[PDB]
Amino acid sequence: LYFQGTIDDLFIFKRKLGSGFGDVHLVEERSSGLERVIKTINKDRSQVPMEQIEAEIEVLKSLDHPNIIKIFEVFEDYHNMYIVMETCEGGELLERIVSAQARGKALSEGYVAELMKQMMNALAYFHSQHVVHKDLKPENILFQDTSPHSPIKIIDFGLAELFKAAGTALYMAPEVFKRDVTFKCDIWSAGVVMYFLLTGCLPFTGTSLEEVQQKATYKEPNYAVPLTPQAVDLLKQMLTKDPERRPSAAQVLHHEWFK
Amino acid sequence: NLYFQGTIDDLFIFKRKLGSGAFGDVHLVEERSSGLERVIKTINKDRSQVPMEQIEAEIEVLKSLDHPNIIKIFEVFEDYHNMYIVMETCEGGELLERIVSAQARGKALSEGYVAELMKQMMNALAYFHSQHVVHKDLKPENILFQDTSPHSPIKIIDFGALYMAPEVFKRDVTFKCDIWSAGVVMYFLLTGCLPFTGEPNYPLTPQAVDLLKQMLTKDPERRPSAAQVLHHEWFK
Amino acid sequence: NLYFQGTIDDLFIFKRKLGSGAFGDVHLVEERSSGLERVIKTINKDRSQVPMEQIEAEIEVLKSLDHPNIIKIFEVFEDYHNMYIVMETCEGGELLERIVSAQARGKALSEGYVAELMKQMMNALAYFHSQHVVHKDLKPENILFQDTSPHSPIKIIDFGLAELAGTALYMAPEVFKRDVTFKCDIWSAGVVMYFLLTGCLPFTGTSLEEVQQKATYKEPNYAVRPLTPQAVDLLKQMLTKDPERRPSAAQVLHHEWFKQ
Amino acid sequence: ENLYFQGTIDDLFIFKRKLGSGAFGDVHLVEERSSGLERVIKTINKDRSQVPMEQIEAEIEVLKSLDHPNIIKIFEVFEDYHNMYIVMETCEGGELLERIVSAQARGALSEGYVAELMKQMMNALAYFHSQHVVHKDLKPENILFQDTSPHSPIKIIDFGLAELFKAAGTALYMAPEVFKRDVTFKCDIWSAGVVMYFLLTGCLPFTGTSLEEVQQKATYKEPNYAVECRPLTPQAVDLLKQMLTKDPERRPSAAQVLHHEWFKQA
Amino acid sequence: GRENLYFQGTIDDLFIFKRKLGSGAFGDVHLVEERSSGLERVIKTINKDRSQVPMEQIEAEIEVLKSLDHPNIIKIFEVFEDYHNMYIVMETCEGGELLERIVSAQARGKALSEGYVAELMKQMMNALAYFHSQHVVHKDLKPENILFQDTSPHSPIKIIDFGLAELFKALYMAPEVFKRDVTFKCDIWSAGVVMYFLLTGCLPFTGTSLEEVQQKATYKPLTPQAVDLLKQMLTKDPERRPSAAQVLHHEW
Amino acid sequence: LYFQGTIDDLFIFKRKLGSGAFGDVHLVEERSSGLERVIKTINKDRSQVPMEQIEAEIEVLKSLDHPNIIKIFEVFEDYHNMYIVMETCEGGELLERIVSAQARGKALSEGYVAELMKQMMNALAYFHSQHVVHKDLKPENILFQDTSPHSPIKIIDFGLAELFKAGTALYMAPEVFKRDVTFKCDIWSAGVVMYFLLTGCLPFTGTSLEEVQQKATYKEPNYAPLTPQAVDLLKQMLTKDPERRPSAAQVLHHEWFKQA
Ligand SMILES: Nc1ncnc2c1ncn2[C@@H]1O[C@@H](COP(=O)(O)OP(=O)(O)NP(=O)(O)O)[C@@H](O)[C@H]1O
Ligand SMILES: Nc1ncnc2c1ncn2[C@@H]1O[C@@H](COP(=O)(O)OP(=O)(O)NP(=O)(O)O)[C@@H](O)[C@H]1O
Ligand SMILES: Nc1ncnc2c1ncn2[C@@H]1O[C@@H](COP(=O)(O)OP(=O)(O)NP(=O)(O)O)[C@@H](O)[C@H]1O
Ligand SMILES: Nc1ncnc2c1ncn2[C@@H]1O[C@@H](COP(=O)(O)OP(=O)(O)NP(=O)(O)O)[C@@H](O)[C@H]1O
Ligand SMILES: Nc1ncnc2c1ncn2[C@@H]1O[C@@H](COP(=O)(O)OP(=O)(O)NP(=O)(O)O)[C@@H](O)[C@H]1O
Ligand SMILES: Nc1ncnc2c1ncn2[C@@H]1O[C@@H](COP(=O)(O)OP(=O)(O)NP(=O)(O)O)[C@@H](O)[C@H]1O
Ligand SMILES: [Ca+2]
Ligand SMILES: [Ca+2]
Ligand SMILES: [Ca+2]
Ligand SMILES: [Mg+2]
Ligand SMILES: [Mg+2]
Ligand SMILES: [Mg+2]
Ligand SMILES: [Mg+2]
Ligand SMILES: [Mg+2]
Ligand SMILES: [Mg+2]
Repeated sequence: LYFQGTIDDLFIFKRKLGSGFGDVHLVEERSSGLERVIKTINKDRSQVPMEQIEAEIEVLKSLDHPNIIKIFEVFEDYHNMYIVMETCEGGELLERIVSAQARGKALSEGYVAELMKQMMNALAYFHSQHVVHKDLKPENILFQDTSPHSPIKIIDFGLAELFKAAGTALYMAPEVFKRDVTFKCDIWSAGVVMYFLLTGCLPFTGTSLEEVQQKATYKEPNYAVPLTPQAVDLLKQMLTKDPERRPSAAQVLHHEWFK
Repeated sequence: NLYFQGTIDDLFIFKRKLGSGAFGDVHLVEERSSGLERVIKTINKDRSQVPMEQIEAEIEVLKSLDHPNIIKIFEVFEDYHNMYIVMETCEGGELLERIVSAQARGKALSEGYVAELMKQMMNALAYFHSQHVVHKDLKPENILFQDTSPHSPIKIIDFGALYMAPEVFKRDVTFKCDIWSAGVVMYFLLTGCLPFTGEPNYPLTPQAVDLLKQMLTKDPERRPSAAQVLHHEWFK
Repeated sequence: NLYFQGTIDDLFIFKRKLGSGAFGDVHLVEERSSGLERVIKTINKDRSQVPMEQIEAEIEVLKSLDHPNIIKIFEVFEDYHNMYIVMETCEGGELLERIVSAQARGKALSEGYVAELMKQMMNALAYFHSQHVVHKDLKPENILFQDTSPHSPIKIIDFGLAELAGTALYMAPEVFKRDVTFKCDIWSAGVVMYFLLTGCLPFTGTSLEEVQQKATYKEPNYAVRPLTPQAVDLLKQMLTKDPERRPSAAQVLHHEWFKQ
Repeated sequence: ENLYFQGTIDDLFIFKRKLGSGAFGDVHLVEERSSGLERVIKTINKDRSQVPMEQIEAEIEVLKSLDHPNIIKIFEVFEDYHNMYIVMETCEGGELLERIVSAQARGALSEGYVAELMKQMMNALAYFHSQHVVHKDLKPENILFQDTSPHSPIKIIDFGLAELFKAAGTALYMAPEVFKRDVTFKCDIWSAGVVMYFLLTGCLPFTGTSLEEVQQKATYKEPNYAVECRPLTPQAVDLLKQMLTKDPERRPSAAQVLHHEWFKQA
Repeated sequence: GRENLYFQGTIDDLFIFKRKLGSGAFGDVHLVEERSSGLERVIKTINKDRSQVPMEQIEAEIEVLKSLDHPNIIKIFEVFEDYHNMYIVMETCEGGELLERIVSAQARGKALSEGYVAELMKQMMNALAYFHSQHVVHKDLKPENILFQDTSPHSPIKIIDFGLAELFKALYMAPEVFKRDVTFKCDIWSAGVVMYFLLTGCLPFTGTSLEEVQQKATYKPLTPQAVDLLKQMLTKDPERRPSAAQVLHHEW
Repeated sequence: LYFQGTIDDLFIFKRKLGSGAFGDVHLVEERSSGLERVIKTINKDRSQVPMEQIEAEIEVLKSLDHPNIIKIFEVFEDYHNMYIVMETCEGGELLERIVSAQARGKALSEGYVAELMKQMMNALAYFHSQHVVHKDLKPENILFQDTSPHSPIKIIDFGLAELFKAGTALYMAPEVFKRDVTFKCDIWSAGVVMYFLLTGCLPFTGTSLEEVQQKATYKEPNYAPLTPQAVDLLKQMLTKDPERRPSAAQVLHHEWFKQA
């Protein structure tokens, strides 16, 4: 199906939200006047054939879940692809964590449990659809609105391996460093988010990429510097260095901590 | 040109067939993204007698028609077999149904009511003429009410023998052709019947019968433009 | 009082003339600030035959009429030339069309349906009579439907302003003698009711004199279109020649007819 | 685990206007005091119950579960001591009959237009038959338009409750076998057939001065096709004959009707 | 079953329970979606097995709370009830707790305007004057029990969480409350404590124990006329403490 | 054009948002529509110039139609006051975004500031072409439409101070002190805002008005983690000589907007 015109005739590109590989834009649809977000994928950097990319995006679009970002339409011209998505208005999960440490307080186990409930439900769903996110972190989790009880929405599903420092590895499972990419790395990254939400600290910090990865590979994270036992138990489960013994998304949901 | 990942059925839910023309269907549709109601005129490329370039350029200009009394064309899509014109929904519907209504109910339409409808029609005509477009096929069934309200605006649809000017039979199709057709519409709206059935028999006010003679003047060259028609005293 | 920096044109976009009376014209408008549709009654102050203070007073009372069956007036503006009454818009249209359409289809309006209309009408009357307003010109052309649904509520429009056949078919006998009281509205409503249920006006003639004298002395035909005895009773009550003995709107509402 | 609202229906709903008095109880235009969204409520008196109230709730729950663009949406059902209140969406169209009568006045509804209504109708029937529901009372007065647009979709209302609660118009649409108390999903096909006939001809296929006259005509008489179906295509008449087949066993299902050539023609 | 209106189905047929917002002393609080409208609501579940009083008094007390129709009180639409629970269905607030704006201010380093706190106190005192004329004592006025309707800087407030603790089973407690004297004046005291907190960023009677705060509350940069109102509202004897309508008439 | 009642007949005054030298600001509900608005009340008695000049400056402000300028719907007037009726912004002042960043010790990215500056300079280009000098640009006179991170900005509070009757001095161009007021002073103020947004500091601080003036007139700001191109634009926008200071349209063409 071809459209008579270009993206500019379909959308008013209002502002650049970011860039990677390709820009992210706040957008208005010309026909309905409805606000959207467009992620532009420059097909230039495609170091893998577009057939495996067209398919991988096709399945991300099929992801229908209240805590996964909604993609409406995917458009393509000669140079680049345009992923048209719903707009989130409540900012990144990172802002809620940063505002917590700045205000000199903590996030409740109850509030965090509820947030993890939405997150793991999303992970359970897209893992069923055989998707691995590969880049889960607070800046890739958005609030739909600005209310305290705003639901969560996972964005920026990882496609980087198909386009080829210290801060990047902070959420990376130890096995990923050996190029073993499995859905179980999502569980690890989710667990790091959880640790971060509950303590205000990251479990494996460092001045370099190597420090982070060696620390995450061999050291158990500090638990002392104020969590409940059932919270720690689930964390110790989600942060098991060995992917084989790390639980799936469905089994995390069945933990005592969500009670 | 821009490619979409999927088909016309991936963008639209086709609800009901409103009609079938000589070169395609007209459907009530729902846009899946927004849940918004549109109508799609499907054009069968098979029935094209002229290279696609000419038919494509003719449509793109129509898409550009932005006037409160012309149908809004939102977007146009294409596959191997069809073109798809996505337009706004009118809930009125046909102006014909207003004539047929008064026709059966005895009384005729107010001169003041018809004056307002002609004003909208001519304002629309003057606009698309300045954009270098001839409609070719104006008739009460190609004019829709936007809603079910008694005071609803009209919207001209279906841009392309009872409404045909004498010039058109000799292949002389020009911007004046629409004026004749509109003059025939105005006659039908005021009298209750068509002017040339099978020179016209005429009751109406003096200032009104003067306009019908002007608009339905048999020579295209002497026929007034829509812009000058709107300057007539019958509107005042 | 307040002044606006501009004109009614800076404030409203006049879309279409809906009609034209003796006092002025009626327009479908759009408010520039909201894009919201209104209808404006323009009143040419030239045609005032009474001091303009009394006209401002009546219109002010009309604006305060807040009821689900009386047209809502939002604001009144005025030029050196005109008064501008800013009203909500009905998608309607007139009640007359509902009657006319029934004659064409040959299908008489059910009492159950007319009961509901009369219930809304009489409620509106009970309310605006409560506020010392006499409409003076009730008839099917002056009652609009809010929307196009079979069950649309009604809105009474065009409260009378005679301070600046046809209407005569709905006129109370005592109005011809220049006795205007809230009772004349009850009469008009009765004529509406009769018209609704029978598809006929009760007092018909070829002259204004013929109509007036029939209204004053003739008893209407109650057997045309079979009416229930309770409907007939109420009609007779509402169409009683003597205003002093004609019931109030509040009283009409308590009739046994509105129980079926 | 019975749930109760603290108050009465009157605390929950303002009753604005009586729409009418149905075969089982009144119908009202209604406003929710909370929202305050418009609804219509059907009030059925439990006095009239012919079966245990537990069983009526079960059968009403099945009707509530019916989710289709051409089936009236029931939001909630409440009860007090005397009444059951069915809370449903408001249609603004209103009755299919009104459109038939208007065509009879103007001179009749075109085959193309009626083809689209029947599509929506039979789709709805295929759906609710698959949910094991028999309507039993299909007729133009029991089919509503959502709005007054020429192209408004329809909504089937007033599903029959005759076996739950204790007319002359319904007789005109009633299949031969239901007179003999054999009531299956095929009786809805007949009724839809009678509606189709009426939409296309402006005439009912079977008329009489008495109930018995109507019954026997429906049972044995072939409709006056030659006189009444003059403007109709042969494939339309073929489908009418199929839907108005006397023996229900040979009558087609809603699914099969939907495969008829008439729908594929125009 | 107390002659209430019967619903065909359960609370799950009416509502999608989306998110748990908190766990109270005798029930939960949920973010909820009404199935029929798709409208968002908040439900307070009350566990009936936790009551220490006949269920009639509970229903009657919630009844008048439901009758509270004011721009600065939380709107209750309906109350439902099964065998185990009551479900208080209320409107959704989206701006968070008043406590947030106080915690956020002291962290940034600045203090809130007199003008801002006055307008907020005006909305609050208007709400009290209203529900006092309806013979309701809140009993638990505090920054976490006052929400902003929306997230705008000029958002109105809604009072939530009217006290009900006594029917079941210190910083804002009036002195007479420690001695079982529960009166509408105690809301006035609480309101005064919130105001002091809004204007200073400190709680007027701060301690680390009940007996520590109870004794200090019993005997212990803001403009003069602001302190004048604070002193009136924080009068130890409820008899000499002004009403809500009286506080409104203050020059501040 | 005259309105029937008074200002309280068409607006409900909900909340007082602030107070100025020549009036107040209120959050308001419109009675007809129920729509939220903001009303700026101008006290007429506090005027220093003829009333006609104020009427006229306000008129052209209302003509300002731009996605990044506060929309004025209408202006009303009684004997005591003028009433500017505006759209509502929900996102708070821009100053709050800067104050919040200093509290988190973090810095507003150049990419975020570039977009913000793009919108602002676009608004400046527009209203400068309409012969309007704002005269009082600063982060408290820039509001966010909504509370979302990516909310557009709306400039409010176009200066009128010299038509009536230090911290505004912090954004005041050197030539404004010498009573030379042109569109160039807006560029300076826009530069000061950009400086504030990028560094978390104001370029010229003073314990008194005299210190701020002299610093702004003769002293260079401390430019030392900004990119060379940011410093280049700041230096240009903060050029002492207005003659050599770039226009808003010129500023839009700068390289800094291209890279971020
Ligand atoms: N659907 C959306 N709705 C609202 N905001 C969004 C949406 N998607 C992304 N954003 C925001 O826009 C983003 C801009 O930067 P970002 O998305 O990090 O760049 P990127 O293209 O992911 N490259 P990198 O930084 O290498 O990951 C973040 O600020 C998101 O919060
Ligand atoms: N934009 C629109 N909104 C609503 N209805 C429309 C629109 N465009 C067309 N229609 C309706 O759909 C049409 C059906 O097809 P159309 O061909 O236009 O009519 P027709 O009587 O079939 N004439 P033809 O097909 O040329 O013989 C008419 O019923 C119109 O009223
Ligand atoms: N609020 C309204 N909404 C929609 N239509 C309206 C409204 N008020 C009036 N109208 C219509 O406009 C009217 C035109 O005037 P009409 O009443 O026909 O002539 P008149 O009564 O003799 N004198 P006047 O109406 O005062 O000009 C009728 O068409 C009404 O149906
Ligand atoms: N969901 C709905 N929305 C709108 N209207 C409805 C709805 N359900 C029913 N109605 C209307 O209310 C019905 C009233 O039932 P009906 O059996 O006609 O009562 P009645 O007054 O006895 N009429 P009749 O039987 O002709 O004498 C019909 O008029 C429907 O058009
Ligand atoms: N109407 C409402 N809209 C939005 N949020 C609400 C509403 N009512 C309550 N909340 C939030 O839900 C609450 C969670 O429960 P909370 O009020 O903290 O405990 P509680 O149930 O009152 N008992 P306690 O723990 O003793 O305070 C707080 O987060 C409120 O901000
Ligand atoms: N259109 C608007 N929408 C939302 N808030 C607004 C709007 N206009 C002004 N405000 C707010 O109201 C203001 C309070 O008054 P303020 O703007 O300080 O008065 P002023 O006219 O600037 N006089 P001064 O501050 O003494 O120079 C600020 O808090 C703004 O954030
Ligand atoms: Ca689209
Ligand atoms: Ca207004
Ligand atoms: Ca409800
Ligand atoms: Mg990202
Ligand atoms: Mg056509
Ligand atoms: Mg009139
Ligand atoms: Mg029925
Ligand atoms: Mg609480
Ligand atoms: Mg200011």
